[PDB]
Amino acid sequence: LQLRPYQMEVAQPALDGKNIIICLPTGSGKTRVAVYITKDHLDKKKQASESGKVIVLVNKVMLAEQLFRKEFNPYLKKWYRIIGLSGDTQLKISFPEVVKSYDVIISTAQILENSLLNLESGDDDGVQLSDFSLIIIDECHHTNKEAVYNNIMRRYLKQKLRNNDLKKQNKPAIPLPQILGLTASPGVGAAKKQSEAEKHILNICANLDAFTIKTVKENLGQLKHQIKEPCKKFVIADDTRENPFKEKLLEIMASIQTYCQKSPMSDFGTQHYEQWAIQMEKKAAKDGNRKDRVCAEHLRKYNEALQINDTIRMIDAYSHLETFYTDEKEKKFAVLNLKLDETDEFLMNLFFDNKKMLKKLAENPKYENEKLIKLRNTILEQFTRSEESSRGIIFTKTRQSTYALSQWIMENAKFAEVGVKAHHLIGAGHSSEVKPMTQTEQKEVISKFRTGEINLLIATTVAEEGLDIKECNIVIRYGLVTNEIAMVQARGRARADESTYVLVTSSGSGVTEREIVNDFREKMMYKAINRVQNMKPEEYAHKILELQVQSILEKKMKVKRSIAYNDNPSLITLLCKNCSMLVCSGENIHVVEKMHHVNMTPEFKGLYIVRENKALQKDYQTNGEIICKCGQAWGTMMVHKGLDLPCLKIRNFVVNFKNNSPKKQYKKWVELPIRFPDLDYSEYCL
Amino acid sequence: LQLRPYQMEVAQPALDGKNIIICLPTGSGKTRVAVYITKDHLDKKKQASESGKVIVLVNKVMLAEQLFRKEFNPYLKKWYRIIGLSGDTQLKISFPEVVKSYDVIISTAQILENSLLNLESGDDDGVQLSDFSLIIIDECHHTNKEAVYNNIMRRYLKQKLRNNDLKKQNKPAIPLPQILGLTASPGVGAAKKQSEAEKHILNICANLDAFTIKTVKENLGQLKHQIKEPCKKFVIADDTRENPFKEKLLEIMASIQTYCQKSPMSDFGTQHYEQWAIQMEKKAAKDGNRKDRVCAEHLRKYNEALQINDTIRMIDAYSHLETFYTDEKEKKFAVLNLKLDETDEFLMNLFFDNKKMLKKLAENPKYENEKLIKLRNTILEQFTRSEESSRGIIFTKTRQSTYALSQWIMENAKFAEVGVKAHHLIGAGHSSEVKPMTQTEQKEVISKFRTGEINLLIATTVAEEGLDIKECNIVIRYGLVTNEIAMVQARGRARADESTYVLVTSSGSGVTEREIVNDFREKMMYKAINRVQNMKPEEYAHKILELQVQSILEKKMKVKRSIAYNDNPSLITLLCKNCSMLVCSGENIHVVEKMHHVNMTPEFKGLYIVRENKALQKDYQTNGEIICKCGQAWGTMMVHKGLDLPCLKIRNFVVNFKNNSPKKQYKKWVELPIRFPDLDYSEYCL
RNA sequence: CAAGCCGAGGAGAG
RNA sequence: CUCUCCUCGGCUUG
RNA sequence: CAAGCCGAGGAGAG
RNA sequence: CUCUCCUCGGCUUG
Ligand SMILES: Nc1ncnc2c1ncn2[C@@H]1O[C@H](COP(=O)(O)OP(=O)(O)O)[C@@H](O)[C@H]1O
Ligand SMILES: Nc1ncnc2c1ncn2[C@@H]1O[C@H](COP(=O)(O)OP(=O)(O)O)[C@@H](O)[C@H]1O
Ligand code: ALF
Ligand code: ALF
Ligand SMILES: [Zn+2]
Ligand SMILES: [Zn+2]
Repeated sequence: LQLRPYQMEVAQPALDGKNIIICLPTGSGKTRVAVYITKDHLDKKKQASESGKVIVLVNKVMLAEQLFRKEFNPYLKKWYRIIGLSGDTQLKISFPEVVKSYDVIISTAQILENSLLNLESGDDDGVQLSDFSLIIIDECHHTNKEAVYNNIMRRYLKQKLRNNDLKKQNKPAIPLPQILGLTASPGVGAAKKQSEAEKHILNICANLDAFTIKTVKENLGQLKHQIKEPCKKFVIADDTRENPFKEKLLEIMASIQTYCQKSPMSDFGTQHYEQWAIQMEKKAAKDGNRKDRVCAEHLRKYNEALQINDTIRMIDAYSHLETFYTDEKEKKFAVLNLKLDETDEFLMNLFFDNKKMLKKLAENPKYENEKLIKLRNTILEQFTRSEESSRGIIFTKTRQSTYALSQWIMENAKFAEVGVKAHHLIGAGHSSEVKPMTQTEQKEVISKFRTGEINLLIATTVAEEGLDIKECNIVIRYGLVTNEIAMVQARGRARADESTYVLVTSSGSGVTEREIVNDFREKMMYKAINRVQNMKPEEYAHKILELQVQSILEKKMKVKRSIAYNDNPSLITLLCKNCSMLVCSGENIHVVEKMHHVNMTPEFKGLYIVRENKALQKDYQTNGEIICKCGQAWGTMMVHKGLDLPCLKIRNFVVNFKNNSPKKQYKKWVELPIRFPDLDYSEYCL
Repeated sequence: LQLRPYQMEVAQPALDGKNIIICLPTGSGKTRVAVYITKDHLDKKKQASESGKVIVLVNKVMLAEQLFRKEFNPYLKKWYRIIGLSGDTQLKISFPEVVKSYDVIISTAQILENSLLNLESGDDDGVQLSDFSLIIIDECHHTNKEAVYNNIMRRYLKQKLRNNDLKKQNKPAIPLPQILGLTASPGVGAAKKQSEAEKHILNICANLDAFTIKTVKENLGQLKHQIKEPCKKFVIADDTRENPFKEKLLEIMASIQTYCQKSPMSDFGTQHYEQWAIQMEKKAAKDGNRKDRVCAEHLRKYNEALQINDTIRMIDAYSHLETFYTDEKEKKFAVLNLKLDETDEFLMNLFFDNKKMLKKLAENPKYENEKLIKLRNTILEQFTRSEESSRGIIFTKTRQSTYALSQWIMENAKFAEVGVKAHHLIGAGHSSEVKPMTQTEQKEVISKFRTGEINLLIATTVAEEGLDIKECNIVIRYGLVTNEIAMVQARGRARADESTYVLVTSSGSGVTEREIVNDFREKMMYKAINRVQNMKPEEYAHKILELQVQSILEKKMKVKRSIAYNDNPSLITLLCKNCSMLVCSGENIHVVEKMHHVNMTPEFKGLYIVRENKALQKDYQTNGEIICKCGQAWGTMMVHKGLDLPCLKIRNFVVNFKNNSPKKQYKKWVELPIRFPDLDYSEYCL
C-alpha cells in the first residue's frame, strides 16, 4: 500500500496518465508498483465519475494464478471487484460479461485475442479495447514480430492511426486505454552495433506505444544497498583422458559405417554428423532402400550417446543404448509371438557382443569426469560454508541431463551428509522425446522448494522467469548460455547476501565466449537506453510514428499473401517406412473433430499389433501403441463414443501418388495439401 | 616455452624493443618465436607496472582460429587473458571493450580497420593504436600498395611523423607500439634488376617500419639438418597425335564461323580467340543483332572445351558441351511448355548431328594423354616406394580440373591397389563460374588429411599458405606457375625426408621458363637481402624516412581525386540481351537495404519463368532462377519480410537512354551512375 | 492422469 | 532457408 | 545450407 | 589500360 522513493520516481509519470514502460531489476517490487498504480487510477477515475476497468496480461497460467491469489486480490478486494482468468478455468465461457461484471481482470493475452477475433469475424458478443481504461503488460520484452502481445498492440496502433485521421475529419475520436509495460531487460535482439541496439529499443517502444522508459537514475545507492549482485565465477575444465569407452564407441561406429560402405564427410560426435545421418535416413526411407535407414538411425543413436558421454557419466549413455536395444528386441519377439532381416540381426549381435565390456568400462573411477568433479567441489564448498543456510539452482540444457544429475546426487552420501536435498524440474511440452512434467507437479515442487524440505533445483529454461522462487544463495550454469535476457534473469536470482553465480564449462566449447558476448550486449543495451532517455521529444515522436506505420503496413503486405491444396484422397497411398508396402489409401482415412485422423476398416485391424502404455506402466492400459510387422510404429489407440479406433501419425509413413509418384513425407497432417472427410458412421454399420 | 639457438638469435633484437621483420623457412617455428616474444614482453611490462596489450593480425579466419585454439591459448591462458576474433563470431559487436577486457588479441585486420574508421568518422566508441603495446603481423609480405595491412601501417607512419614534428614543438609525443612482422619470402614484385629488388625490399621495410630483417646467418648447418629441402624434378611431355577429336572440333568451329561469314584474325584454342569472341558478343548484344551473340557464345564454349582437352581427358570437354546444350534444350522446352529462331535450331542440330561420333572418339585409349600418363607413373612410383608411408599434394590451376583429376583417379583400380585415397579442395568465392566450397568443408577435409584416411590432395592456390597441413612426401605442380612466393611456399611443404618436388608440363607451353624465372628471382632476392642487412644505419634510416614520406604524400594526392552520377531513374530502360525488348524502366526498380535490386510490379510478374535451384537439387527450392522467353537469364528469387520478390542482375540487360541512347552495359550496379530509391511499401499496397 | 491438434518464442549447427 | 535442442500458449477425445 | 552487395591481392593473354 | 583465371576479406536477406 506504500511505495519506496525509487519506485515512486518511476511510477509518477504513469500516475500522470502517460503510457510508459518500466525496467527494474528482479525482485525490486514491480508488482507493488502495478497494484498501487491500478488503485490510484481507479480512485482517480471514480472521483470524476467515469468508467474504470483495468486488465493485466501475462504469458503463463501459473503467473496469473499467483498474482491474483497473492498480490492483487488481497489488496483491492476491500474496494474493487477482482477476477483472474486462465485456460484452466471455466469462467472464460462468456468473457464479455466477465468484463462488465468485474472491474479488475488478470488473464493471458490469448483469451482477449480470441474475444477480439470472435467480435471481428465471429457472431459472438465479442469485446473491444475501448471497454478498458488501463492495460498492464508484464514481461513486455516479448512484444515482438508476431507474438500475441504484438498483435494486440498492432490493433491498438491501428485504432490510434484511425483516431489521428479522424482528428481532422469527424470528431470525437475513439478513446484508448493507458498502457503500462513491465520488464527488467528488453534486450537487444540480433544487434551487432550500438546503432542496432538503439533501433531495437526504438522498435520496442513503438510497438508498446511508450512515452519513455523511466529507468532508475537518482536513488541508485539505495537500490544497490537493497538488492545486491552476486560475484561472478568461471569454472574451466580440461581433459586428455577417458579414452577406452569413447574409442570403443568410435570403432563400433566405424564398423557399422564400413558395413554399408558409407564414409561420411564429417567426423563423429558433432551436430553435423547428426544432420548428415538424418538426411541419409530420410533419403533411404524415401527410396525404400533398407539396410541404410536402420543403419542411419543406429548411427544417430550412437552420436547422441557420445554427446551424452561428452557431458555426463558413461552409464547414462549405456542406459540409453540398452533401453533402445531392449525395446527393439521386445518388439521383435512380440511380433514373432519365420523370416528375419539380416541387417537387424548383425546390428543386434554387434551390440550384444560388447555389452559386457561396455558395462565394465563404464564403471571406472579412474576417469569419471572433470566437470562433474568441479561441480561436486563447488556444491560442497558452498553448502559446507552455509552451515545449513543455503539454497541453490542449477540450469542445464536437457531433461535426461537433469535426471542423471539428480540420481548421481542421490548416489553420493556426501551430499546427504552436508545436508543437500535435490530435486529436478522440466517443462510441460510433449515434443521433447521425453515424457513432460505436468503443471500440478511444477507448482508442487515449487511449493516444497519454498518450504525448504528441498534444498536445490536442477531446472531447464523453465525457471528463469514466471516462477515464484525464494531467493537462493548459489546459481550454477552447467554449460548453458542462451542470451542476455536469460542471463540477467538467472543472475537476479542470487539475492541473499553471500550468494554467488558460477558458470561451469570446458575449454573445447565456446560457452565462455557466448557468456562474454552476452555481457557485451548488456553494456550495449545500457548505453542505448541511456542515450534514448535523453532524446528530444519531437524526433522521438516522429520516429515512433514512422516505426508504427512501417510495422502496420508491412503486416498488411505480409497478410496479403496469406490468402493461399487440391483434394484427391484416392490419389495417394501410404507405405510403411521400413517395409515399403501398401498400408492404406486416402479414402479409408477419416477425421474426427477435424483434428484426429483414424482408419476404421476390418482388414486394417489385422495389419498391426498393440502394446502396453509405458507411461501408465510406471492400473489400466487405454492408449496402446501401434507397431508394424517390421517393428515400425504407426500410432496409438483412441476411444471415441466408447469405440476403439486407431490414430495414425503421418511421420511414420511415406506418401505415394498415382500421377508421377515423387514420394514425399510431410511430418504433420496440416502440411499435407489434400483434405479428408469427416467421420460418417454409415460406412461399416447398419 | 623454450627456443632453439637459431630462433633465439633472430628473436633477441625484438626482445630489446626494436620493431623488426623475421623471414624464416616454412615450418621452422615462427609462431613459437611469436608466442615467446609476447610472453617476454608482457612479463617485462608487468615488471615496470605498465599497461601491456598485444594484438596479432592475420588474413584468414581459419588461421586465427587455429592459432588461438592450438598455439596461443594453451601457453598463456595460465598467466594472461587471451581472445581470438574473426568475422564468423559475435564478439566483434563491441570491439573497444573487447580490447580493454582482454590483454592478448588475435584477429583479422579488417576488424581493427573498421574500428579505426568508426572512431575517425563514426560516432561509436572507437579504438586507437595507442591502446596497444605490441602488434604482430603474420604474412607481412602482403603489406603493399593499399592492402589493409598497408592502410594500418600508413596510419602508424602518419602518427610517427606527427610525433617527429611534435618533438621540437610541444612534448610529450604520442607513444607507439612495437611492430613484429613474420614471413618466409617477402618477394621482389615486378623486379627486372638487382637494384629493383633492393628497392622493393626497402619499400617493404619502410612500409612495416623495420629496423632490420634478421635472417639466419650463423646456425645455417643446424637449420639445414632439421629442415631439409626436397629434390626438384621436371617432367616434360610431348605429342604429335590425338588428331580425330580435335580436328572434328576445329571443323565444326569452321562450319559455325562460316555460317556467320566471320573469319577471326586469330587462331583456335588461344586466349586471344576467347577475347575476340567476347568482344564480338558484346558488340552484337549492344547492337541488338542476334545470330551473332549466340554464335560468339557457342564459339567461346568450344574454345573452352578445346583448352580443357589440351589439359585433360576428352570426356571432360564432352561433358561440358552436353551440360550446356542439355540446359539450353531444357530451357527452350520449359518456355514452350509457337515461333522458333532458326539460329538456335541449326546450332542445336549441328551439335546433335555429331554427339554420338564425338562420344565414340572420346573413348579411345590409343591416344589418351601424355601428361596424364606421366603423372600416373610419378604417383605410382612414389606410392609404391613409400610402403604405405606417403602423402601428396597436387597444385592445379582450375576447379573443374580438380574434379576431373579426382574422378579419373577413382576410375582406376591401380591407385586403390597401391593404397591411394585422393580428395579435392577449392576456394570459397562465388565468382568462379562454379559452386564454391564452404569453410566448414575446407576445415573438415583438412582435418581428415591430417588424420590420414585421405592420402593426397588436389588443391588450387588455397593450399600454399594459411592452412595447417601435415608434411607431405610428394609435391606436384600440374602446369601451374604463379610467382616466387607461391613457389617457395609450395616447396616448403616437402618435409619428411625422401620427399620430392616435381613440375609436370609440356614443351609448347612456357611453364618451365616461368619456373626458371622464379628461381632467378629467388637468388636475386637473396642477394638483395644480403646487401641490405649490411647497410649503414644512417643511410638506411634516411631512405626509409624518404620512402615513408613519399608513400604518405602520394596516398594523400591520390585520395584528393577520389572525392568524385546524375540521378535520372526514369531516363533509362532495360532491354533483354538476346531479344531486344522493353523489360522495365528505372522507376519500377527499388532497392532493399541499399544493396538488393528488386522489381515488384504486377505486369512484370508475367514476363519471366521460374526454374528449380540446381545447387539444392544435388528438400526445398527457395532461390529459383529467372529466365526469359528467349531463354535468357535475368536473375533469381529472394524473400524479404516473407515476401517473394525477384532480384535482377545488371549484366543480363542493356541500358537505353532517352537523350541520345549510346546503349551501354555496366557489369554491376555500382558502376551505374544513377541512383535508385529505397523500397516503399505504399506502392501497390493498401 | 493418458492421447491427439494448432500456433508462438529463444539457442546452437549447417 | 534447413536440422536439432529448449520453452510457452490455446483446443479436442478420453 | 541458399541468394545477393562491396572491396583487396596474384598469374596469364592482349 | 582491357579481358580471362585464381585467391581473400567484410556486410546483408534468408
Ligand atoms: N513497499 C515495500 N516495502 C518493503 N518490501 C517490499 C515492498 N514492496 C515489495 N517488497 C518486497 O519485494 C518482494 C516482491 O517483489 P516482486 O514485485 O514480486 O518482484 P518483481 O518486481 O521482480 O516481480 C516481496 O517479497 C517484498 O518483500
Ligand atoms: N622449441 C621447439 N622444439 C622442437 N620443435 C619445435 C619447437 N618449436 C616448434 N617446433 C616444431 O615446429 C612446428 C611448428 O611450426 P610453426 O611455427 O607452426 O611453422 P611456421 O613457423 O612455418 O608457421 C611444430 O610441429 C613443432 O614440432
Ligand atoms: F518480475 Al520478477 F523477479 F523480475 F518476479
Ligand atoms: F607460417 Al608457415 F609453414 F611458413 F605455417
Ligand atoms: Zn513395416
Ligand atoms: Zn529475352
